[PDB]
Amino acid sequence: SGFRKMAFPSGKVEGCMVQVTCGTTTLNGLWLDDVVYCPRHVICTSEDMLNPNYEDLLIRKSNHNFLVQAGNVQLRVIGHSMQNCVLKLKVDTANPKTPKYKFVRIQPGQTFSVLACYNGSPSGVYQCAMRPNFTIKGSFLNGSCGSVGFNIDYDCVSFCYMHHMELPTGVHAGTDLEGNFYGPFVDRQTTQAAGTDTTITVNVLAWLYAAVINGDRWFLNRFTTTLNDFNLVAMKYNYEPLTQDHVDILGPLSAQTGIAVLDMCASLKELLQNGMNGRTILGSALLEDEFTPFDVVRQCSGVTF
Amino acid sequence: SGFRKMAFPSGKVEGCMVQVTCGTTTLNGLWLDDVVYCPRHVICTSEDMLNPNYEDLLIRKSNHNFLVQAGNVQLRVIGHSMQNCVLKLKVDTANPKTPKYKFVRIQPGQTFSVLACYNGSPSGVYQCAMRPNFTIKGSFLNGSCGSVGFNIDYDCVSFCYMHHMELPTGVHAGTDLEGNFYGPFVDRQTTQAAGTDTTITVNVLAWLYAAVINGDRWFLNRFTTTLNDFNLVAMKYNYEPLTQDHVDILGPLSAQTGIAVLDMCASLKELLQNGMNGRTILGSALLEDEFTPFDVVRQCSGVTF
Ligand SMILES: *[C@@](O)(c1nc2ccccc2s1)[C@H](C[C@@H]1CCNC1=O)NC(=O)[C@H](CC(C)C)NC(=O)c1cc2c(OC)cccc2[nH]1
Ligand SMILES: *[C@@](O)(c1nc2ccccc2s1)[C@H](C[C@@H]1CCNC1=O)NC(=O)[C@H](CC(C)C)NC(=O)c1cc2c(OC)cccc2[nH]1
Repeated sequence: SGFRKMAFPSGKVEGCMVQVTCGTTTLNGLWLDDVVYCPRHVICTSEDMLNPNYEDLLIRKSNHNFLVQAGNVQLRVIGHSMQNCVLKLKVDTANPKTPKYKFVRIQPGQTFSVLACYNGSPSGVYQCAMRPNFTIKGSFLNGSCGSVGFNIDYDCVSFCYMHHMELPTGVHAGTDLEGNFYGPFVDRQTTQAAGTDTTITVNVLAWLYAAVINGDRWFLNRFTTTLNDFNLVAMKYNYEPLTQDHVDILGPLSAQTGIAVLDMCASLKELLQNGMNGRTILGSALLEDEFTPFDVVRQCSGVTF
Repeated sequence: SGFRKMAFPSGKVEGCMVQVTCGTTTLNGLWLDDVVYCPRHVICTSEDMLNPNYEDLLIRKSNHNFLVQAGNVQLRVIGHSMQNCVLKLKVDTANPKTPKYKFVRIQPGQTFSVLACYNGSPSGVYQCAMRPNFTIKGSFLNGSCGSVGFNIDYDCVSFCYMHHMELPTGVHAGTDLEGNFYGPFVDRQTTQAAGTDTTITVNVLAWLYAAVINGDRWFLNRFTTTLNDFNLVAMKYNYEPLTQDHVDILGPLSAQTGIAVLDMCASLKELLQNGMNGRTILGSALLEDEFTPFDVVRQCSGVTF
């Protein structure tokens, strides 16, 4: 027992990280098979950054302008192209450590692990959720671009995220591995605003189930509610509306624990209206929304890779 | 910017995890060079577990009774011995993935990463602190024994923890890699109580520095205090006494931010006496004590491995 914010083991992704240098800009890339993926603004200089013409910068580049290093070793670049906000560099050597992988685009509310890297080297790993406003609450400094987010299913790495920018509020934005941004952001050196964020209701409920499983059960109350009545309260506290699909995906946890989903919703309503009165749940004084239902089951049942 | 509970990249440790089976008991082991380390109570069955005579059980075992598997491959056991609560199995093949490593015994308040494993396979990675009462607040189920905790410094893995048991209150206890428990616990199937725990004051202060660096500054007050006056308050709120060494190690953060250590202490005092009034710091509604000063600097400055 116990309940922690747990990341996936990072080893399979660690062996894919490289450094990509153009002019004096260095960022991280992802070496899979004979292709290296990285943010396209590696091709930017300090004068190009406010409103770059990436088509114009790229046509002028040559293969030999891109310095790709995998640890101590230079890779030879034999072709290049741009896909949305990502550059693809073809190199003459397939990565021998390439895992089984796929590229996925995740939905808001879904979770993934980030391997923060600098200069093609790992710094650390942590779990994130895609916020409803399409940001992530990450930890990234200068040089972190091209760090990736991922899930693992047995032996298959699903890459979902590549890091591009920090917004004013100190939250983070990036792309999928086809180079399309999550949210309405663009890769230019300019100020952009994340929308108002909301709390991921279905994850909060999943985590209340985790709490019950772990013996934290003080917040279970004597009430039930309806989806509609709960939603009146969710709108008030900036929670995502609960949908039928959400009720549905909480079904397994509900059956495991014998606590009906709408009874847990009633317990959540009371927590929102009454606060926590200085108490804690799973060691937190806030209601946690960065565990999905899948995450709770995985952790509470000990799934491995 | 941003500040997250960050684990070390787990790749170098993932390559060392194996499965060790005796009779019907399977737990995890750590394969370094030509030795496999695992909890000694792999040699227990259900009759032996309440008060095992490990000397008698081990003298009666032979090399061939221990089944060691790395992936789908059996390793051949060519010797065995016991050191405190750890069994050491000599095998005929040195682990080709052995990283640079050492064994360290850490002090209360220090942090490390856990790679939770089942059946010799990794499940997930998370950061823990050694609590003042020598427990850890982990996430471990049946089968997790022999999972290890570690720090990384450049290319060197310092192993500090091997998992052995869960205590009544849902916290966790284990040994260093020489098989000596942290705390007064023993490896027998019996109820044992952790002492009352206390908050790791120097870590709370480090995290308040992290907050200031990341722009969270509302709690900075207009007061200073002394070590002795602060300690009067720490005793009251079950905080570890702050010592001169603690003040000392906060020096770099203090110089970076221009906020004197005792001024930060005075800010902490006010937070303890007044509470947070429903506000948050680095997205937490509690004062977080599982980041060391070292951790804050590493994360805020982008150190890599
Ligand atoms: C990433 O590491 C990159 N750095 C560079 C440097 C030169 C060329 C290309 C790149 S990509 C970097 C990651 C950031 C830094 C701090 N935390 C992070 O997560 N990303 C950027 O610096 C990014 C580059 C753009 C070309 C996309 N810009 C921003 O994150 C950014 C720019 C602004 C801004 O511009 C006027 C105003 C406010 C906020 C802001 N963030
Ligand atoms: C670990 O995976 C092991 N399992 C076995 C099974 C058979 C033989 C040896 C071992 S080691 C296991 C990890 C636990 C399970 C749940 N969460 C964990 O972290 N450790 C144990 O099960 C451990 C074995 C002892 C021989 C050291 N025992 C306990 O954790 C334990 C025993 C008691 C108890 O006994 C009467 C009362 C209360 C609490 C308790 N915990």
